Amino acid sequence: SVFSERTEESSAVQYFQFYGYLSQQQNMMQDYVRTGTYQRAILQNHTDFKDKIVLDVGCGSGILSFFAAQAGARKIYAVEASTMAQHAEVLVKSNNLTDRIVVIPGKVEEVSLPEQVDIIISEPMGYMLFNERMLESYLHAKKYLKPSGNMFPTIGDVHLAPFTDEQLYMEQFTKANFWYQPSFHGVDLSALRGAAVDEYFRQPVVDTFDIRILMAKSVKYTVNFLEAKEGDLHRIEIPFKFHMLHSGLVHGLAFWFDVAFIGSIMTVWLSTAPTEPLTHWYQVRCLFQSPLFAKAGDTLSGTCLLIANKRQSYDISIVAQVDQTGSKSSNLLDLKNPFFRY
Amino acid sequence: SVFSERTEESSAVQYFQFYGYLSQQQNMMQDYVRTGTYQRAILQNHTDFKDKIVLDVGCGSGILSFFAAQAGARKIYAVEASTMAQHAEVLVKSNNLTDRIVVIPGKVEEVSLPEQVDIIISEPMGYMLFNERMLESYLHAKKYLKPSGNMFPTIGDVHLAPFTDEQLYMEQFTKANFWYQPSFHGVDLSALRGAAVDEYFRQPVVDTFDIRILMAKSVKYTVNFLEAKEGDLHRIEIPFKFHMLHSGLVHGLAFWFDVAFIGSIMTVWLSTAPTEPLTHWYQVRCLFQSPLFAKAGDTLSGTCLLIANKRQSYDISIVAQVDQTGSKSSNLLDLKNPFFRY
Ligand SMILES: C[C@H](N)C(=O)NCc1cccc(N2NC(C(F)(F)F)=C/C2=C2\NN=C(c3cccc4[nH]ccc34)O2)c1
Ligand SMILES: C[C@H](N)C(=O)NCc1cccc(N2NC(C(F)(F)F)=C/C2=C2\NN=C(c3cccc4[nH]ccc34)O2)c1
Ligand SMILES: Nc1ncnc2c1ncn2[C@@H]1O[C@H](CSCC[C@H](N)C(=O)O)[C@@H](O)[C@H]1O
Ligand SMILES: Nc1ncnc2c1ncn2[C@@H]1O[C@H](CSCC[C@H](N)C(=O)O)[C@@H](O)[C@H]1O
Ligand SMILES: [Cl-]
Ligand SMILES: [Cl-]
Repeated sequence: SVFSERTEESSAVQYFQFYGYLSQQQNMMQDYVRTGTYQRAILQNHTDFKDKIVLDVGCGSGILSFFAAQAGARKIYAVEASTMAQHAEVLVKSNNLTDRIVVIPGKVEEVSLPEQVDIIISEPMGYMLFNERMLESYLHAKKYLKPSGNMFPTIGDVHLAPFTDEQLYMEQFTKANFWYQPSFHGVDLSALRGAAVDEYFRQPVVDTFDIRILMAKSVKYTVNFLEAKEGDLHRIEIPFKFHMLHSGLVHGLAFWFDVAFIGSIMTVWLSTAPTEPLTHWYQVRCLFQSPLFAKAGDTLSGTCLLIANKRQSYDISIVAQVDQTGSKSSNLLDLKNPFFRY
Repeated sequence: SVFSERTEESSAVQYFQFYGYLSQQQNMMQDYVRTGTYQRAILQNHTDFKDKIVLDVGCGSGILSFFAAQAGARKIYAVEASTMAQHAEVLVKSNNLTDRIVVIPGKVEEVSLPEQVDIIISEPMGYMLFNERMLESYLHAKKYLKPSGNMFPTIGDVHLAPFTDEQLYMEQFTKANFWYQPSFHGVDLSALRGAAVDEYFRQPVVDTFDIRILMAKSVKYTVNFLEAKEGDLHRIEIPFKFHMLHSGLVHGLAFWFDVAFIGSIMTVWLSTAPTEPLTHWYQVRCLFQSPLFAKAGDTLSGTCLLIANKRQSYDISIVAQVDQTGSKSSNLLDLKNPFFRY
């Protein structure tokens, strides 16, 4: 509904087909930091689950609902829109938990729950936190949340920071410059070079990297899942003013995210920062086609603007300038089509 | 509309969007054997192009049309359905060939040509030759071909041969056994192990391999583009009898393809065989659900049946038996969702 509204079928069909593969559920489950942190966040806040009713938004294999079960929940509604829902039902049976975990096929925007829930859990985070637009589904699900019900995760921080990394910049530039060739098999491609450069630099780069390449402390943008509304994520405007710690070419901004589970007994954090062990999300870098030259001490300022689209992703706009010189850089990146360098 | 009749809308949007990326055109152009052989086939049969009218079905960057121009063609209509058509137009301008190459946006099934052509050129071949179902477009284009006009390529051969590769087979289970564990964070996953096995076996494997895994001489299935009709590719039945040159466990069938340009001056071949240098098509392997033991001398017989679907691909059905023992196997595979092992 709300879902069909914001989503083209050519997208929502391809999307849920992807999460119908066991191997893709496996990719997430295998991420030990992710899965192990969720289990610990849930088991260590057992009072948040003991005898409670819970909703698992996008249960996939069902793994998070089993954690809720382990922690004493009385009833768990496990909503899943892809065919994976059937495999989850199989696991519920084979694990003898039919009396507590109830699989409900369909989009959380479109199904009905027999009752309101004390707590919603989900693992909706995408690359750069926001990709896939599933955070909106998670927020949407709050229509089933009892007053003063809890959200696991409770908040999310996106971090961005300027980086230098010229091996990357040049590896992407060299790819583009195939289209600079004046005589490919006798044919001059060079008029497209600009188009080429644009296309390659529109791809955010997903992989990890040494923290040494960061040139200033990260700026933080926070979403409070207890408080935000779906619509807060349609247009995300992240202003930044970095205070440069090193001089050098700025080749772009790197992004990563943390979420926190604020339970009654303790807060637990899941981080995908480059200072932390690798997760299946790696990190994300948006390159500038034309890097900015900065001296330690300069401030680099501008805006990262994320505009949600109907492909369950975002068009990313990044404008940055070195205040001291007036050197500007503007970029547009298409989060739907990442470059997996790893 | 012949095109839209046989194609799910979603599939076509994703399909043509893919070919709108310069980097994907580049993947084909960079394939030196592919591109180099096309140029040579065209330039060395220059009498087939000199002062002729040509149609380039799915011109992409336009590269093949420039080869027709280099060979003296008087007029070339370059048809292209993705947004790549715009970049091709830019190239035609920047190369000062607007008088000779005419880019026509749209599907070859849906556009109009001002005149009939002497020769159609195309590079429509997909994985396993037939993937993408673009050969039908190429055949469909013949409605513009003058009587006794030529097709470049003129014919295509698909080869299949039994292979033994014990590691590739067992790998399927090694992976699926991820699910065969009784307490994954406290959850017994084993009920899904079969599903995960079936999932991996439905994917054709794309990569190359050493020619020593092959256990018999290939069997050939030929399409004559001068003669075939679109409809001949809706249901492709390929019978096979292999005489086994080596004893061992057959784990599947390997596929590759060659096409021949039969020109007035000479016939030129493009081969993607494993005995030849690698191309961007690699080769394709379909595993048997369970291996079949054969002695050198025995015969392995059966049918590979390719059934086109509305996702611009095929459902692959393979049945095989060793005649001497009556041992038999079958597999069903989705050619639309290949596993890229390389
Ligand atoms: C929302 C959910 N909580 C979540 O974690 N979202 C992201 C997500 C979901 C499912 C799988 C993965 N992946 N993990 C890995 C591995 F190899 F590193 F293990 C690769 C991978 C791909 N492969 N292909 C993709 C991919 C490509 C393009 C757009 C995409 N949108 C979502 C995944 C994805 O990820 C990532
Ligand atoms: C029709 C045309 N003549 C033709 O050659 N068709 C096949 C084709 C067309 C365009 C690009 C490619 N590719 N080349 C490479 C490289 F890295 F090895 F260079 C990868 C690749 C992918 N990447 N992803 C795919 C892919 C995946 C799943 C379904 C698909 N259907 C078509 C391509 C494709 O190919 C292959
Ligand atoms: N609107 C929506 N309704 C229901 N499920 C959705 C949804 N959007 C995404 N999903 C599902 O949510 C899952 C995201 S990945 C998380 C899977 C699992 N909970 C785990 O933590 O391992 C996928 O299974 C996906 O198909
Ligand atoms: N029905 C159809 N009508 C027109 N173009 C089509 C088509 N089906 C596929 N194509 C186009 O055909 C191309 C196949 S790849 C070949 C591109 C270029 N001729 C080369 O040889 O490098 C793609 O650009 C694709 O979008
Ligand atoms: Cl996807
Ligand atoms: Cl595609």
